[PDB]
Amino acid sequence: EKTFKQRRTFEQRVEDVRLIREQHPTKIPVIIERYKGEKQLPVLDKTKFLVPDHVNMSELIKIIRRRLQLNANQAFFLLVNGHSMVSVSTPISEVYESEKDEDGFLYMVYASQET
Amino acid sequence: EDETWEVLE
Repeated sequence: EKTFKQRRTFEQRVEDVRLIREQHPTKIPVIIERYKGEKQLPVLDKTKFLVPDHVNMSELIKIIRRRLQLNANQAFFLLVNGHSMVSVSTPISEVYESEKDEDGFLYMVYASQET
Repeated sequence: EDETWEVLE
């Protein structure tokens, strides 16, 4: 199936970010998708997410692991620009400004093997 | 098509 960037045009994505940030100024707009070809981890039902500004990557990883109903022992990586974040205590509002895409979304992919 | 958002907290 097509990725989010392939299902929505660039100009549609830009406009959506502008409008959703007006409506929810304390939330960060995040696209979360399963890594291409990943089979151990399941698919999320939705693609577009709103994350409160204060949530850090450690907390977000916990949230997503719970949403996927993962076992505590199994590997899981949340990749922002193809790599795991090591500064897991910084709030996502700060991650957003450094790592957002050209379209204004913050893109994440999750995988089960070597980040 | 699905334009909705899920809130993560």
